[PDB]
Amino acid sequence: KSIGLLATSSEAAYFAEIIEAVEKNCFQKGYTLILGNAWNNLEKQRAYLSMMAQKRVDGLLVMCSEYPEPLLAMLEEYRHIPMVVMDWGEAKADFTDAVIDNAFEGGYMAGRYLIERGHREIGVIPGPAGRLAGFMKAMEEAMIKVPESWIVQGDFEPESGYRAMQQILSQPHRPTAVFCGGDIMAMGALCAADEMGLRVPQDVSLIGYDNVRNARYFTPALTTIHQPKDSLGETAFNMLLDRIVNKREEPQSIEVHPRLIERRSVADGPFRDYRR
Amino acid sequence: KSIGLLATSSEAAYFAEIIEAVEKNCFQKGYTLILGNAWNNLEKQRAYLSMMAQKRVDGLLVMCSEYPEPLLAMLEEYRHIPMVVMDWGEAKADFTDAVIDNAFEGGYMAGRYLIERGHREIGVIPGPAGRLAGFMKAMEEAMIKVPESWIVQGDFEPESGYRAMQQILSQPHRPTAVFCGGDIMAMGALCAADEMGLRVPQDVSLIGYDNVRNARYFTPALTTIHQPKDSLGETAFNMLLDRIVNKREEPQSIEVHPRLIERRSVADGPFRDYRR
Ligand SMILES: [Mg+2]
Ligand SMILES: [Mg+2]
Repeated sequence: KSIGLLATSSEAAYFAEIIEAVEKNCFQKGYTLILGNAWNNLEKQRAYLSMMAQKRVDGLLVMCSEYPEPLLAMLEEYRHIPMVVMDWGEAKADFTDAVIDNAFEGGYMAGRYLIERGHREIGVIPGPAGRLAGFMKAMEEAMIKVPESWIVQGDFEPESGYRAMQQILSQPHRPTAVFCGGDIMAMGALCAADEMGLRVPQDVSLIGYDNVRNARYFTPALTTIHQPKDSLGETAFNMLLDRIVNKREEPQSIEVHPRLIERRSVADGPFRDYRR
Repeated sequence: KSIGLLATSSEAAYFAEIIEAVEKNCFQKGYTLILGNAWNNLEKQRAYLSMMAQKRVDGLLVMCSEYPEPLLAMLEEYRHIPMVVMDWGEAKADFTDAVIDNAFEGGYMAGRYLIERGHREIGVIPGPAGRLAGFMKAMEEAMIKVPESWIVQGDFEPESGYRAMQQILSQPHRPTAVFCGGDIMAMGALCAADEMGLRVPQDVSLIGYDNVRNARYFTPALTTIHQPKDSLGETAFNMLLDRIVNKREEPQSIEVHPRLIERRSVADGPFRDYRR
């Protein structure tokens, strides 16, 4: 009773929560976990692949940022060992299980809550895209220009959000609201504002994305887009099961929908002049 | 290379930060990790053991909170497999490696710092230790008495720190500083002080324990005790890599020392008056 788990990075703030879910379920079902953590290397990922085969694991489970031809090749050579390939976005007619998170709808929702709160001068601390694409469509649809000097890439880690917010806030003209593409990154943004002497949400409104466990325990309690992370691994982990037992060779798609969690990091903006 | 890890719980406060350092070191070398959480069932651990032997892991890391004779005996059968069996707890004359975290010392440094900064009416949010004990000695030694109404425990998680902080802060009379035995928990206390209109540390000073990865980016930047978890993880790993090749049958002692990290959550107390 063991299961392989070939990841792209346990420590990749994005994925991470998913793993914990795959994990806690295994222990919960007293299985053994055989953790492989690649990082995009045909051989390393290969290595990890054969080893789980030799340790005769009762199920596989892949989580990959990409799925290039080579990887895809290997993956087939090991079809005898039952699995679940979590493939985000691009539903390519292969044999991978499609994960549809509705990030595009996620970012949409965020950018829209801000327009509705009356903000028109907006900042964005983008991660390393669908979300973002979502946010620009509402900005576009509302005719809000976004100065390029108010768009600063983060990396999912607090120091990046800390450096990003300070860059944005530290300009003659600044926005009244900032869209943060990651709750963790948003924790580093709340800090910088505070250290600069800015009252959040009073001087700057902030909305993040994820709804990480601690997000409600931020100061202030963080308004964000709840992205079901630890629902995905439990499902993926169940698709693995049925697959090994019931012999479910026919694939499945895991799709979720985003939801806005209203809390306390967002205030009314100056454009409450237009409507009530 | 495959490495096996037997632990009571991967998700337990103390271990959590230790297991991730291990994991991080594994993937760095390219090793695979075989994870198992046994929880205290002689039988279940006795099952993970046989299987790991069966999967031919190159080495074993054992960390268990308690090692009853019977666990120790079964481990003795598997001594052909290189292992590091971490033992917190009173050093015994057996093959276990000793782990010495100097918690009582961290607790004391914490108390003392508070007392030095001028506070005398202190509150406490203990975890479900020896740190608490070392904390109380710095108290007892400065004649300070800490009332029961100002002691409320948590369980490592944020809501627990929130609820206890609210409880202590809602007292007709309140401490001027609080000792939180765990940063995560402190994350919650910090949010609680805020939602009650109290400013940290203008109105209340706060000190945590651990110095978790994000602490510096808490709001405000947290004053806490750095308790080394990553170093321990690193240390055990390397000891295991050593035994794998330099097959060493000599128990080792791992000692770490806590260190105070002065950030921005603690201010001068009323009784502060010894210098600048
Ligand atoms: Mg983990
Ligand atoms: Mg509506």
